[PDB]
Amino acid sequence: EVQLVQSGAEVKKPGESLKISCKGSGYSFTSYWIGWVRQMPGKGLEWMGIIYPGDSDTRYSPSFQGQVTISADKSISTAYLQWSSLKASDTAMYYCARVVADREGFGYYYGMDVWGQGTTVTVSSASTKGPSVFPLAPSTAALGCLVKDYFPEPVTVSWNSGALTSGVHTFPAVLQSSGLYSLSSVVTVPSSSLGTQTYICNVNHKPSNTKVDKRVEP
Amino acid sequence: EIVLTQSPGTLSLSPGERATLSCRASQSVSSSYLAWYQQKPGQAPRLLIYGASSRATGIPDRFSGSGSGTDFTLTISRLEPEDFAVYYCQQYGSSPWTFGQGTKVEIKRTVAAPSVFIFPPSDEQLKSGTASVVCLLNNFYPREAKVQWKVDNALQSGNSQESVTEQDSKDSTYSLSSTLTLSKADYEKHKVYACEVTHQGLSSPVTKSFNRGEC
Repeated sequence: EVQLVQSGAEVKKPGESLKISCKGSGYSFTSYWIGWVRQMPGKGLEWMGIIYPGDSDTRYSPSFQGQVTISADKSISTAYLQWSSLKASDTAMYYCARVVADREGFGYYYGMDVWGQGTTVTVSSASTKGPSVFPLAPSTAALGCLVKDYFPEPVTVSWNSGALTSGVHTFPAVLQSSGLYSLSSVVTVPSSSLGTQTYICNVNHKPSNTKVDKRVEP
Repeated sequence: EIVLTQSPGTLSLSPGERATLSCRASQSVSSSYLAWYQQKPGQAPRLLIYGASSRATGIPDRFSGSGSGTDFTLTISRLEPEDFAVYYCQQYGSSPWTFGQGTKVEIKRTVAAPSVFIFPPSDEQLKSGTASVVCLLNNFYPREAKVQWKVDNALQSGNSQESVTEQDSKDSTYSLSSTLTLSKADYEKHKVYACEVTHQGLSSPVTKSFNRGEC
């Protein structure tokens, strides 16, 4: 299979250096150009530049020139993106993609057909912190959990150890001014089932090895 | 550089209907080198059309592309449930290679008003020094909804954050969560906590309030 496989999520503080990777499998990696695309949280796609790994011929966007370094280790079918000093604005999803071109050196191009799964880069002054889980007590009836002040993303939120799926709404997190994240997991249930059914939110935050099973009663 | 403008920003259509997405370049795209990509939330982009008119390997027949030099169109003759996503156009005939800003193709349904619920800060939170008041707008269409917070009938600003779910697989509605954060001191300084919701489905703005301490 023709694949592009990127490195795992990165959480860094401003000023720190970072080298994210992208490995090609199932095709001659030194016969294609590979492109780097940035996608900022909630935004569109931005072309950063291309590397031809066969000779490390690089081409940047004027917006990324002098901001990042694109490189390749052709021996291991791998391309890299490197920052000598990360900024908070570097927080985003980063994709690598294969540029289809002719193998004859005729200068024919056919878009980016094979993309990596992406690597999430988070740059913040904040250190790892577990969520503080609070109940959104019911008053049909709605109830939930406020998963407050955690870093970094993500938290996972289930209900009744996975039993309660119907009408369960887990909202995207919001970055507070404090630099710590907050989200809500809500569940609309019928007002009659309140007194007899147990409502527990299962919050997990792998980064701080925080596990919370909070009960939501009226 | 070649700027690409996609129109509309949001295209609201029904499954089975035809989608027609515009991409216009600020100058002629060299060798008609325009690609179209689909991006679904969470996923990585997927190449649909290359060279303005050529359908990518593995792409279904319903996806076609047209366009001369400055104007380019992506057509989806019949929308399938999986066809509802964001669509980016890209030029690669002149450096720098650029992208358009995306067109969200979402499912059009009839207008549905939100069911609004207000959650006071929990006792356990109040102990920490901060109070969070949560207003939830449930199962509404369209995505457009304005949530104002009023603390002792005073119109709040800069102390709330908003969050929206992705269109529901079943009823094609949206849900929204709004959090008004305040210090433990300012929470105990007021009585009325009201979240005012404005939507097309609502004939008049709905207000869900409570009195601090009072059940």
